[PDB]
Amino acid sequence: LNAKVRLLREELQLLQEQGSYVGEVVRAMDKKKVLVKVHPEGKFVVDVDKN
Amino acid sequence: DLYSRYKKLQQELEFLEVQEEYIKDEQKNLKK
Amino acid sequence: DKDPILRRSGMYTVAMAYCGSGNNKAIRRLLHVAVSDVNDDVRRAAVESLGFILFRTPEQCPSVVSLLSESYNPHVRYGAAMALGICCAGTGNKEAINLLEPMTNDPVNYVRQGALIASALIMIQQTEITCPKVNQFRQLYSKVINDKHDDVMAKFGAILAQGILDAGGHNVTISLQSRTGHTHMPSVVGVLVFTQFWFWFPLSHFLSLAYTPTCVIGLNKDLKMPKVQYKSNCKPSTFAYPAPLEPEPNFQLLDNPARVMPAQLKVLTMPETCRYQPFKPLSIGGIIILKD
Amino acid sequence: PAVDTAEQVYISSLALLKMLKHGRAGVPMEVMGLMLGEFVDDYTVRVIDVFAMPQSGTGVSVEAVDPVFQAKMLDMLKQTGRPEMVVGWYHSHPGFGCWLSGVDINTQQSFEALSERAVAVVVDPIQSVKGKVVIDAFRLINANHEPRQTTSNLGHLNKPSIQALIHGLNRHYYSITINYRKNELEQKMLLNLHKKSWMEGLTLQDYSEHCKHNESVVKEMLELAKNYNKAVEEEDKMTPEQLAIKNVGKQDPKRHLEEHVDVLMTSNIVQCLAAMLDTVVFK
Ligand SMILES: [Zn+2]
Repeated sequence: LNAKVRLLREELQLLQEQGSYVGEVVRAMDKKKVLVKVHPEGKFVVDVDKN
Repeated sequence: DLYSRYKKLQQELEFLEVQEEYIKDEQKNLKK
Repeated sequence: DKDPILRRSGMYTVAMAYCGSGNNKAIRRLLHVAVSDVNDDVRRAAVESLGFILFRTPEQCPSVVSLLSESYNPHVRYGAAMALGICCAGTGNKEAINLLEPMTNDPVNYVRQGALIASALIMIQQTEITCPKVNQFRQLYSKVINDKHDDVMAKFGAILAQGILDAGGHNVTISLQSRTGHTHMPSVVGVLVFTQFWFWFPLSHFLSLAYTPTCVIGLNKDLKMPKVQYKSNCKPSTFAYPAPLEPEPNFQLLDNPARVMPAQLKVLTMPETCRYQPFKPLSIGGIIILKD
Repeated sequence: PAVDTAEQVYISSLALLKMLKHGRAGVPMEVMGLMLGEFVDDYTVRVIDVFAMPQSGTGVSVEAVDPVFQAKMLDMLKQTGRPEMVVGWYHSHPGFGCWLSGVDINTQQSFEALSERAVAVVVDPIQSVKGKVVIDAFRLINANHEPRQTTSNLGHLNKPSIQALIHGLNRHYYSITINYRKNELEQKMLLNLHKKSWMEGLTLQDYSEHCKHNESVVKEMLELAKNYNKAVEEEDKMTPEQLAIKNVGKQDPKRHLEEHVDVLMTSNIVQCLAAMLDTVVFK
């Protein structure tokens, strides 16, 4: 119960963090970069997180 | 020795009862 | 009463009344207030008072304050920190240090402050051999004090912790009970009025009362210092000053007056070659009158 | 020469309710008013009442239209037992959080010039919810060092919000803790507000309607039990991760059964006990 309450108390400031775009991967390339189509915008050559 | 063990067990039992009551109250108030 | 400050005074009077009595009624009332009240200051005082109530059985305070320390209310977490500190002052409790270590990096600055001060209170005078985390906590205090992007209250707690860990030089310990088993009123009052520094910093100068020298002093028939040398059947490294910051002997000698720790009391002995003898056993400690 | 961080602004229940009601009434605008109170000591600024003033403006600004009203109101309150004089001003920021803008800072500068310790209170109606009210108190920092002296931990317990920090907190103005000290009669009235009439407690409930509700809920529980039987057969042919997303967009028979059980038990127990109590009390 205490964990539930604590999570619901920090969730207010956890919910103001910016979302993340959802894109479609075209093909991996280069050192560690990727080519992604972020609809409705154009494509990007983005990095990849270490994980 | 045996008297000390017996009285220590009695004190432990009383402490366990106190803790049980406190935890039940804490759960009831955590719901609120 | 309806005033939160009056309820807080109620918690404090419970503590002072049932100081060192292990009273189940008082513990029940304190825990009820801690888990029920509407005012966080009252909750904090209620959790804190448990240390005064249970300071004679340090092994039990963790058993009641662990869950409160791991709580959703930072005020109750700070109360648990200070309760452990008061309960296990001058004791180096492994369980207390283990409970306090996770809280030293809590999200809340004043929770960190309370954790640091409680850790210092518990580990006063303790060496590497006696407690295996004193050096770690010393480095933690230095790191917090040196970091330039840390909370000011966390820095306050770290500085106070440095001060408390090395008190009176290194020749003083905090113990709410005398060596004979009586409640030390000056120390109880000092620790209470020091805990009341959340509201007034100048009151921090009350742990001076709680400070109690750790010394075995000899005396002559005329109450004057004799130049005796006591023996401690312990290794030189253990029970020794940490260090001046920039074949192990199995026996050491200490000169009257001697800086002898409460744990060292059990081992201190007098060499029979010397003409002076200790009237009451040296294990008791304190001012001892030496017969000849 | 200090202005300490343990200073607090005591807002009465009446003042808080008036502020919130006026702010909510003026949802798109920054409706505003004056705060009456006393400067007790250097650690208290008691706010005992607030009164709105005739004002007009757009959604980008609001200004007062007559000072004669303010003077006359102060006099006519003193005549009835409120000799307190203005200690600050309050205005509402509807959804922008709590902070001061440039015009707000200019108004607070005028108030500071009049009285040194005057404060500004920003109440945001729409972001306020039942449990919590979003409200803060402010004062300015001169062109200098530290604005205040800390002789306690009381000041550093609020974790200033990112929006206020962006808009100028701790740089052009500093916050003051708000406290809600109450008197015995205020406490008693607030507690008594929700108390219902005694007869309502003993009043029974139409037995036809009660039986109809029981019948409806039992009929629903029948289908819920069918679905519960179906669901229990699952939870073994389910990935440990798939179980969580299994109950997304689909009914949960166990949860609904528990809720219906709770409601039925409460209603029936209450009705039976009330019936017996009435049976004895009324002859
Ligand atoms: Zn504004």
